[PDB]
Amino acid sequence: CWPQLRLLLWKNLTFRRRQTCQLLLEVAWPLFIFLILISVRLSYPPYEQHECHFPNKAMPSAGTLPWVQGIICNANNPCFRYPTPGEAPGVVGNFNKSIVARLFSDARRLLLYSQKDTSMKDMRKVLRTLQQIKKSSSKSEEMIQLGDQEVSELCGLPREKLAAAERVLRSNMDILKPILRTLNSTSPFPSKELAEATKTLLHSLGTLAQELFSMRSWSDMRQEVMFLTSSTQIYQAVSRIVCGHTPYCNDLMKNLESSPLSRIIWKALKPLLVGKILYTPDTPATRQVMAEVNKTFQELAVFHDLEGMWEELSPKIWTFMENSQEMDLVRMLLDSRDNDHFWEQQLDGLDWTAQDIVAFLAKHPVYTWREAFNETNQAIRTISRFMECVNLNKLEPIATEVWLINKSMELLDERKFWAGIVFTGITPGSIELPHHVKYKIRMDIDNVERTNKIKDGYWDPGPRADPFEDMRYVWGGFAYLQDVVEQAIIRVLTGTEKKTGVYMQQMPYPCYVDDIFLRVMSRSMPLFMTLAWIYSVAVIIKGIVYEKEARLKETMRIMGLDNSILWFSWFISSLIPLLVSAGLLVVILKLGNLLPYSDPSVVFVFLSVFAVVTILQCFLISTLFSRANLAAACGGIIYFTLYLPYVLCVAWRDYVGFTLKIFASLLSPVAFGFGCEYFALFEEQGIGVQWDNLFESPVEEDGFNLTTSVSMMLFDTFLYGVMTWYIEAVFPGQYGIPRPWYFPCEPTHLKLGVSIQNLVKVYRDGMKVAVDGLALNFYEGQITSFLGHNGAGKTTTMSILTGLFPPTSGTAYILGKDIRSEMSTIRQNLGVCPQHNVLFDMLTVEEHIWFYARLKGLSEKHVKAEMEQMALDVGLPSSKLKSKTSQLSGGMQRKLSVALAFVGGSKVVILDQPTAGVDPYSRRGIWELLLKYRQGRTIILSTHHMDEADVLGDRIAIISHGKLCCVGSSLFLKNQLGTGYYLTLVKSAISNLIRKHVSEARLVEDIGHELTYVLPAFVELFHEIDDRISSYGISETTLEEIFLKVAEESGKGSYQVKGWKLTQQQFVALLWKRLLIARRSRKGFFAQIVLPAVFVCIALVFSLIVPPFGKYPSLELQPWMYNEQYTFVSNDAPEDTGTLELLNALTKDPGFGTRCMEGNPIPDTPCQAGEEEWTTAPVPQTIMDLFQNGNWTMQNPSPACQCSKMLPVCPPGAGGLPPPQRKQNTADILQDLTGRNISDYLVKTYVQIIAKSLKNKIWVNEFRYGGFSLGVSNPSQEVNDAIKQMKKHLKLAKDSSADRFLNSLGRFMTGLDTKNNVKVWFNNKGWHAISSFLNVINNAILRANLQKGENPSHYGITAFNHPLNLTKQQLSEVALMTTSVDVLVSICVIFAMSFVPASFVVFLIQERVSKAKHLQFISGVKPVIYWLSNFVWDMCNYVVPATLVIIIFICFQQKSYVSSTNLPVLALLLLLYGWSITPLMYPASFVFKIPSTAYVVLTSVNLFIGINGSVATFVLELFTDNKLNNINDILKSVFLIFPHFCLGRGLIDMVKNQAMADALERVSPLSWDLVGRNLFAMAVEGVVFFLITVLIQYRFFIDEDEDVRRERQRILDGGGQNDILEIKELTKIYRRKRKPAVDRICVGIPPGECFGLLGVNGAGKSSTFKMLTGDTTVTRGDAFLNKNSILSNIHEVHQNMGYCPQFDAITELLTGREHVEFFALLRGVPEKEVGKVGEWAIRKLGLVKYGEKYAGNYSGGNKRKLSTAMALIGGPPVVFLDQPTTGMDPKARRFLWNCALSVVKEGRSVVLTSHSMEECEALCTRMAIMVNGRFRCLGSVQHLKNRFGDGYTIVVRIDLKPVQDFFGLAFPGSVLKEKHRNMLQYQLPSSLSSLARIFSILSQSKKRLHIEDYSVSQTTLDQVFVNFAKDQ
Ligand SMILES: Nc1ncnc2c1ncn2[C@@H]1O[C@H](COP(=O)(O)OP(=O)(O)OP(=O)(O)O)[C@@H](O)[C@H]1O
Ligand SMILES: Nc1ncnc2c1ncn2[C@@H]1O[C@H](COP(=O)(O)OP(=O)(O)OP(=O)(O)O)[C@@H](O)[C@H]1O
Ligand SMILES: *[C@@H]1O[C@H](CO)[C@@H](O[C@@H]2O[C@H](CO)[C@@H](O)[C@H](O)[C@H]2NC(C)=O)[C@H](O)[C@H]1NC(C)=O
Ligand SMILES: *[C@@H]1O[C@H](CO)[C@@H](O)[C@H](O)[C@H]1NC(C)=O
Ligand SMILES: *[C@@H]1O[C@H](CO)[C@@H](O)[C@H](O)[C@H]1NC(C)=O
Ligand SMILES: [Mg+2]
Ligand SMILES: [Mg+2]
Repeated sequence: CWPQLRLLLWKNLTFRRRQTCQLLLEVAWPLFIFLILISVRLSYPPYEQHECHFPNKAMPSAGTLPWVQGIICNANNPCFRYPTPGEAPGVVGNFNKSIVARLFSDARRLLLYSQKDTSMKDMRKVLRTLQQIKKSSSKSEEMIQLGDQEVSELCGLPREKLAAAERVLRSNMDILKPILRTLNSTSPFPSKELAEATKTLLHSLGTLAQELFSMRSWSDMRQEVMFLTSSTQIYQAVSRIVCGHTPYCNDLMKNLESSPLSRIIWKALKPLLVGKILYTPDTPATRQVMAEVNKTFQELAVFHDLEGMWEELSPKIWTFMENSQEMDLVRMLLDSRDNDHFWEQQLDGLDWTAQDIVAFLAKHPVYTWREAFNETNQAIRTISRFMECVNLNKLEPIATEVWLINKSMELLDERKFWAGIVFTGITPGSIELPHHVKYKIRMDIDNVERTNKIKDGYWDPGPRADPFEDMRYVWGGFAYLQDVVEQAIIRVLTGTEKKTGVYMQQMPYPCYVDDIFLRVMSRSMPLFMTLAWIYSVAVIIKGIVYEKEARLKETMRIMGLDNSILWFSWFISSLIPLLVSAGLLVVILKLGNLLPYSDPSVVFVFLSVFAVVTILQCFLISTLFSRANLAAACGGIIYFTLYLPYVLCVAWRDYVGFTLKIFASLLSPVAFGFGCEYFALFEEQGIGVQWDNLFESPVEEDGFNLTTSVSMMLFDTFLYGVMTWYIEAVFPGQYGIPRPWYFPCEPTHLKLGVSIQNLVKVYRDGMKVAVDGLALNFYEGQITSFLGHNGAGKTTTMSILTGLFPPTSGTAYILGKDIRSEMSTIRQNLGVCPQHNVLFDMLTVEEHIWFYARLKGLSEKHVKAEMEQMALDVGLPSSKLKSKTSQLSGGMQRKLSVALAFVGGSKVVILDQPTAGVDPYSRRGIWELLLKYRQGRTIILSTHHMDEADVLGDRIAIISHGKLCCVGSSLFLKNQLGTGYYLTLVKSAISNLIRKHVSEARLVEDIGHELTYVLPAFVELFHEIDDRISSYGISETTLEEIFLKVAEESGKGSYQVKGWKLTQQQFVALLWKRLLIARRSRKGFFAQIVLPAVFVCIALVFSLIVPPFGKYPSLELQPWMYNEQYTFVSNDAPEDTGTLELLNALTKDPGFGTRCMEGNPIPDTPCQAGEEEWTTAPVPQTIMDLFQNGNWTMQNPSPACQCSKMLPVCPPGAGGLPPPQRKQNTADILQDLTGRNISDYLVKTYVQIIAKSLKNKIWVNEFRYGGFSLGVSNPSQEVNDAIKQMKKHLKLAKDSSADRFLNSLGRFMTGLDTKNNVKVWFNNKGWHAISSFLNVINNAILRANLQKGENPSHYGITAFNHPLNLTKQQLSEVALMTTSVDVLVSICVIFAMSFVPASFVVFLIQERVSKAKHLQFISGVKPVIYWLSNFVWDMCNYVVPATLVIIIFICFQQKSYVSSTNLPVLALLLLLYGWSITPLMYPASFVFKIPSTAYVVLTSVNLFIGINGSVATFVLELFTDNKLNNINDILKSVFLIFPHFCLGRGLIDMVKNQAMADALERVSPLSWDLVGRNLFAMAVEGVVFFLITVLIQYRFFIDEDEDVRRERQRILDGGGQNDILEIKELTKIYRRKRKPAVDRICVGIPPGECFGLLGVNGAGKSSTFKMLTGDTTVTRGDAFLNKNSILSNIHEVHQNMGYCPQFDAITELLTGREHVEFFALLRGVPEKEVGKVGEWAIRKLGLVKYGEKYAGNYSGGNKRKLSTAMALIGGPPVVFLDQPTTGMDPKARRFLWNCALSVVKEGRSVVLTSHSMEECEALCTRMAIMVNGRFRCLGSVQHLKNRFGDGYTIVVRIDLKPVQDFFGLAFPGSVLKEKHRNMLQYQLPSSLSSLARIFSILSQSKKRLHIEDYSVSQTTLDQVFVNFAKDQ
């Protein structure tokens, strides 16, 4: 078995060497997409994210002001890269740098000061004592005005001096009176107690001013609000303000919608000041809880009653600063001689001295108290208008739960609906509480995290720090409302007024690396791993079906090879390139940074196993079809439909078990997908497969792993091989036996080689009754001439004898072995040579013979000897051995096929038409070869040459219609049947003269100057014929007339339409032909048109079984959902103030939460009972590096580790100290973190635990989820007393403007300080961990707040998370899922609509390889009209499946495509895509010669380009934040050159528009930027491609013999004025040959003769015919046909030309009559006379029974009959017949001679080429023999027989030597030529005249010798042609 396998491998290697481009493309098909992937990966390296921490969010329980500050500041998770002080155990504030907190603290300080202030009383008593003791303290005009203007402290004396300078001293003495007062300067010096009173008042004023000027907050606030009121500086301004480093409010909300800030801030503030909450029936307990919640909310309502305060106290404070005597005396005390010194001493040298005070406070009419008052009034007005339409009344009582859902819907329709608290009360009664409050928080899913899943599925690095996607618990209002409700329940159950502060700190992440490309790989690996192998399966299936369809596989199996060796050879020849491609792919994945963590060896092994699976699936699929055109369309489609179950199981991901996964992967496109998924999951986790991750790949599952997938692929390969063998044995197709279903469950002295018994064959077309009964017996040492007419059952019988066609009845024993059972044993010793040349194209002749000789077991030297022997006996000139067989002619191919049937040891030879198109010269060599191998090879001759069958055939057999007619030797059928003397002489009176010399004379046939007479006396008759055209020859009942007698016993219109009428006629004829072709071919139509629609339907079905939505179960907010977790507790500042009690109540009998407390009110979670011990974990020998390196300060308490994998790696000791762990009876162990740095310890322990659990390959899950840190803050009664004293004083009242405002301010001030607080450290990886740990810490607070209870066990609160099931599922969830499924269905649509158009060229190839398209161009059909008809037909054949896909999309209700605005756009998009892709796939048949190969290539190229461009643009515009996508836009324009890219982009734009519309509900697709540009581009591309293919069809441009020399000179000097065909110096030089096949041909054919072009095989006749018709390009010379040149205008030459090519060019799906009618419609025959012309052309060449049968099922003679009939359509003046008699019975050639004679007599010409010399010697007028492209005779038949011959020729038949002795004795000179073992030939010329004399002497010596038959001819053409061929 090894030699045949190595021979087949050598053949495949030679085939791949001859076509290196195809092999390179097959290897690099995955390389293209993989290089694109690594290139787009190089632009996105793994981002090294630093180890950053997150700020702490403040809860409303810790204060509304810090709550708002935490909402605004850390709304984006800035990741400050360093541990913030909020994470420190001591300080928790982190907001002491903001000016708002400083302003509130200064307001509290001012309130306390006013509580302890007496300055008002001091100034009041000072005013009182000055009024009781002093009782007085409140030239004319020129002096009065001067005194009024100069009324100052010291200006009085200056004014007095200025007055006295111009007046008398009378105003001076009075000046002495005012000098003692000094403007109330020394007035306190007079009294005693008034001095002390003024001193105390001045001290109080100094302290008050010092406080007011050390506030220092309102100054910064004013500066910031004046600087803010554009660029990015406003962000920093508002950050410095709020942090550290009806239609009016609607308009404000609209301005905020423009987001001049972080959008997350607005997203979080939307449910705060717009949303509204609701609760259950009004239970008085629930009523009190809601009232406490309302109080907590209205704590922030200090700005509501602020306007009421500023609308009542503004006049009082305005008059207090304008005309109050107290402020006047303050101003007086502020300015004096020593008061300024006192103020400077009391100010301690601070800023804003007394001058600034008097400039700001004292102003009667640039900055004073007036501008400050206006500014604060404007600020109060702005604050009131901002807090005007805010709904602080968010509390609506509801009577039930269905009404709750209805009101929730109604409020969400108004876009104002916050969370809803649903209690579980049993009775609306005055009971306090059931001690176990179960409450649910129902809100919209857009603001609450999804509850269907509790984890992110597969583990991926990242702290989940997206403030909008995965942080919905902090901006949606869930955690805040949860904390508020918990605090309310705690206050109701206990009654304590103080509230423990609550903070939420997100756990930091240890400098992980985010790689979005890893996610892209995990999402698109099984998708991008499909097309690269779809191309491979298409190529492999196409090649296999083309090998087994062209009878190559069957011929090879007949030659001696079995099936298993061929299957192994195909497997190896498909695996080696696939192995190279897999190795290159592994190298690309390893070097391209795509799979850096996986071992390349494991990837290579996996890819090799997948390639084996792929090859066996290819074998299985190929064994299902028989035609390559159907397989080329079915293979990839089936391979892609079998992959859909993988996508189904991926979309399900639930309720699928191990056995279900096995059954889904039984087809095994799902095993490779699961393997790629596991590889991507291992890569995303930074592990890979280092030959040890096998057998364990569970994300969340039991057993399914990678080794399971490998074993399943092995089992699937075994099953595929078994099924392939079974199907190929049972259903092989049309070339099988086949095997049954229940498996394996008259020479009497010869060997009698082959014997048939009652052979019956029935074809399934019309039951095809052709072979009724055959009892033929073939012997060993005899050549049985299996003769028969066209369709008599010769080829069918010879195929039944082989393994080609199965017999319906009877049997056939070959060498004693049956064919129905022992077929392989017979084929092991069987040689065949069929009627059609079945041979490889890439292999040469010598390689062919070497292969077919080594296939039988001959040695290398023996094979070389056999090659040389065959090359010398067949007649090979030894120059075509190293040339490809595809370049050979018909004769050379036939000789090679005959030679390949005799090589090696084959005792049974079957030759069907061994001489078809072979010259009479090589026929002699074939005869010698058959005679040399006539010992025991059982040669079965089936030819149409009567001479060959009579010479070689020892026992001929003539049949008809399958029934046996006659069997026997030549003597038997010549003596039994009609015998006599047949006289044939070339040419009324002759009949009279032959009837007067002999008694019996009869005329039987007169066709082509033959005039054959039969004569059953003779010497005188021959003398009379001789002495009185010069061609006398008689014979004795040859085989021709015998066959004729056996067979006997068993027109161009009158209209000639032209112009538009002819154009329309040809168009309708082409459309009707295409319709007939599509009607009679339903399997191909279903596989190429309806199969993509079925594929789209199956894809939509698989995408329709997605899991249902709208189901959100109630998820409990408890941490007991993740099995293994690690909690930690931190006790900061243990001073027994408020922390130790909560710490004890947190780890006591009630436990961590409400899990097990007098029962388990949580489903399916039993808690452990007995565990209580504080045991420190065992620390290894690593305490020395920590003790000797002591003095570990709080900053960096453990040796930090660098971050260059995912997480850093460095030796143990990262945490530093193992804390004592203890199980708290809740299935989780807590660790005490007292006095430990929380952030660094947590980071280091996370790192070390991840490293330890990843080193063991355990699929690392989350380690910790939450922890608590209890601390204290660095009062209430004081500020309450301050508020009370402020209300009691200064005109106390009870209005709703001042008293309510003061009470609200006091409530706000007392709600900011916290005695103790708790920081909940939560990891955002858990989707519900923060809320659960909040509930846990609230339960702990409740347990610690109850006083003197019997037991704190039965106390507890539980929270449920039940999202709204109203209308939708989520935003991002659907935005990803629908996006993915739409991308999938768009890829499927691209696949389908790319599989369709590539078939349109297939038929075109079926017209271009053959001369069918050439014959259509010979008629009046122009290329433009033909291309237009093809375009219309393909447009219909494309809109049929387009309509099918549209109907499927309508029925599936895919709102993304068949919506009210996208359905017509989608239809137009599909129409334009087809209109643009059809003329793009049209210019592809001119380069390919195989229809299935071009089909596969075009389909693969289209799908690759389209899908790759679509997915590239998608991943570049969707998941890219860099500006590189901009370049992609330009690339779009470039990619606009591919229509598939335009279709994909249109689909993607429709999907994105629908997604944006749905997000808006949470634009027309005909715009320019949208699909409209794609439509315009498709239209332009269609027009341009149609023009391009039309231009392509127009080639972008629209010493010799005496007679030969005489004719050449006659043509040169003077042109013929009457000859139709005039050829001048015709020359043809093929490429890379340097030897012209035809050169220097100059002939003139008049319109009244018959021209014959004879020549040896390879002379240049077919090339000359192709140059005349226009198939090839003429190099030199010209050819005028009816005064029309070829290069000038070929249309006029074609309009008067009838071409009959050498090879049959007919449609396999059209009948003969339909062919004739079509070719008549093309040539201008009117429809009224089409039927008559068709009937005439049919009846003129027989075909009566075959007139209604398909031409593809015709016989060897019926095809030539149809070709000649089509050539005789239209009645052209010159009919070119190229081998029209090739394999036809004598009746067909007689009919053809009659047709040619009728054509010549009608006034036309016939350029005939044939290989039978009798034909051209009979009917042809002027003949020309060409050799190597040069003529030799160029004359008439009689002139040729006279100048190249003389005398007579004798053909005798018989034991051989006595005949030669007699011929040498009776004749002196007679050359013995063409000596055979059966016949002899002698020549007269060296003898005398009087042929009657030699006839008489041969008659007198016939009885003495053993001569069987004798014949005489007068210089026949056979010997002349043999001599001409032997010359050169
Ligand atoms: N694939 C087919 N489908 C239907 N009928 C067929 C098919 N192949 C052959 N036939 C029929 O079987 C009959 C047997 O014809 P056969 O093959 O003997 O012709 P032939 O002897 O090769 O002709 P020639 O002698 O001119 O070469 C024919 O009449 C033909 O119509
Ligand atoms: N496509 C081709 N490429 C290379 N050489 C070619 C090609 N076609 C024909 N030839 C050359 O032309 C020669 C045959 O010429 P042509 O086709 O005129 O003869 P033919 O009429 O087919 O012979 P026959 O009478 O045996 O059918 C061959 O020797 C071959 O080398
Ligand atoms: C719950 O609190 C809101 C304010 O947060 C209270 O609404 C106040 O009273 C009436 C409406 O009831 C309005 O005129 C006031 O302007 C509201 N604000 C203030 C600051 O008074 C509401 O009354 C409270 N609910 C109950 C039952 O008292
Ligand atoms: C605010 O916190 C800081 C800590 O950064 C502290 O130094 C400062 O004293 C605090 N201010 C107070 C307590 O008023
Ligand atoms: C949502 O769930 C409630 C359960 O009380 C049900 O009454 C309602 O019909 C559901 N909504 C939809 C749209 O099914
Ligand atoms: Mg045949
Ligand atoms: Mg030829």
